[PDB]
Amino acid sequence: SDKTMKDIQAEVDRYIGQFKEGYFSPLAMMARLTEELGELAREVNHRYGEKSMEEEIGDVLFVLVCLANSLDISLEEAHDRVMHKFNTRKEEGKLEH
Amino acid sequence: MSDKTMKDIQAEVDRYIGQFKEGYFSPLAMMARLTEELGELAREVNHRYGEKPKKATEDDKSMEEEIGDVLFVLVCLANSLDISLEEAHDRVMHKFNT
Amino acid sequence: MSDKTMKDIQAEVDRYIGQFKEGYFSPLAMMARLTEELGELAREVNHRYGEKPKKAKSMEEEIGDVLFVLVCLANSLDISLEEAHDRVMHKFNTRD
Amino acid sequence: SDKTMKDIQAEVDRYIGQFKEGYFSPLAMMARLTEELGELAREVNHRYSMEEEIGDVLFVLVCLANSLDISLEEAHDRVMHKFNTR
Ligand code: NA
Ligand code: NA
Ligand code: NA
Ligand code: NA
Repeated sequence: SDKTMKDIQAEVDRYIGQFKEGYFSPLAMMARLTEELGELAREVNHRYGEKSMEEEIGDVLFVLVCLANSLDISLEEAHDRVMHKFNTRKEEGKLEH
Repeated sequence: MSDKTMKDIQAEVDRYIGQFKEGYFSPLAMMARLTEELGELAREVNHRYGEKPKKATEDDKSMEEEIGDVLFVLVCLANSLDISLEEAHDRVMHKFNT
Repeated sequence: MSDKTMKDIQAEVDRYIGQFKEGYFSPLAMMARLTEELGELAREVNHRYGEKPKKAKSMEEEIGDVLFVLVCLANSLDISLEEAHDRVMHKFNTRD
Repeated sequence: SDKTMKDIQAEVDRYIGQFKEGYFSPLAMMARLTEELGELAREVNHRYSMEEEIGDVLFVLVCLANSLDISLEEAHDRVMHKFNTR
């Protein structure tokens, strides 16, 4: 009933893989993150500094999953890591938006 | 038998934050918190696949911890606003390959 | 001889701000505003020099938006951007 | 001796000019900013040298401009003009 983190990754990989262009390179992917993080940063100041929030959040989560798959990293396993610690043209852009 | 669900990850975080009297951060504080960990993630990739000098240290789990931190903070910002990441995910996967 | 100094760019801005008379933004609100323009700049860079074209803007302007907000924060916190600079340039050159 | 924006840019150009690598390509430069933005963000959270963490973001920002022949002065004027005109 509730998606396994590993599946959200799979889903996002199905999508990107359909363009037969692979994922954005790490540095490009970073720009993507800063980008969406800037749009999310706008809405948060909009609503708390004077279903948009949900979408501006998903947008970052998307990029974050992309970057994860792009480096063959399990977002789940990465989450466990962090938790453990606390307890102790060349542009194929036709591919995303 | 079974792996971790996105809902459980959000819940896990909330049970963790819930044992602190302070609780969650405000949206604007949480935001600065997020761009902080992003910068570290950025610093790392610039070293591993970027143009800063290649580390001496052999391949580790640095990239995962640096990504796990952004994911953490993002989850924190999501719980604090009663937002379901699983559901937010379906959004993009809808407006995209509609 | 008439090139705009740094000390007066902050000055020209402080003057523009003292019009609205509602003060500069709070450091955290200001920070949010900064990352907003930065990712806006990121959007262009990824378009003109990256691998992701933009939808729906001069490169020069996007940098200016960031320089503006950067200055605003610097001013609100009574900071000399010029001094800040030389401090930085000193770390790079001093102590070998 | 009081510094003009161009001068500052030039001074920075001379530093980067000392080494072979030169300026980082735009996407690498973009990540430098994001890196120094995180650190500045940390201080502003922790408090609300601020002069140091702000100087860093200003340094990288200048580098990017130098590597793309952008005059920060002209940039600052276009952005100022926008605020004025309407
Ligand atoms: Na967005
Ligand atoms: Na990090
Ligand atoms: Na901008
Ligand atoms: Na910094």
